[PDB]
Amino acid sequence: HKPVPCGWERVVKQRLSGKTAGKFDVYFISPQGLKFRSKRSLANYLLKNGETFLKPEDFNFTV
Amino acid sequence: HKPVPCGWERVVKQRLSGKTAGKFDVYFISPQGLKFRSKRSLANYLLKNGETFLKPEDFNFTV
DNA sequence: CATCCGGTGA
DNA sequence: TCACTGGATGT
Ligand SMILES: [Zn+2]
Ligand SMILES: [Zn+2]
Ligand SMILES: [Zn+2]
Repeated sequence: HKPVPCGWERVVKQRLSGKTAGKFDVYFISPQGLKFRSKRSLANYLLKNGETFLKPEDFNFTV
Repeated sequence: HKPVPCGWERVVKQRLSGKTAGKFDVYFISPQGLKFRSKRSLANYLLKNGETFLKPEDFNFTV
């Protein structure tokens, strides 16, 4: 059970078409509206920016 | 030097990143372009299709 | 399978 | 950061 960082938005989406219909994908939206499809891309974002407070583990990409 | 079945392609690949980096995997490509990363999956493919001629043992996944 | 991101095209 | 999916990759 894991809370979502202030200003951020967590989106649970379901795939509609393709061989992968029904599959789920989680992604996050920053307070600035940048969208992250993975914990790695988000983590790289935290590094580029020198975020000290937020940790990659604060973001829950599982459903 | 176990031979590779006609029309099939055998690929020996090395892992570039992560924890088991530098390890080799083998996979096969059918004459139709389906890729099999494991022996079990290829064998299950031979069954679902009733392949009588090819045997799982014709496919060498070791490196 | 969990996790990822490049390909694709509206 | 285009939204959404295919299928590569290492666990
Ligand atoms: Zn808050
Ligand atoms: Zn020989
Ligand atoms: Zn031949």
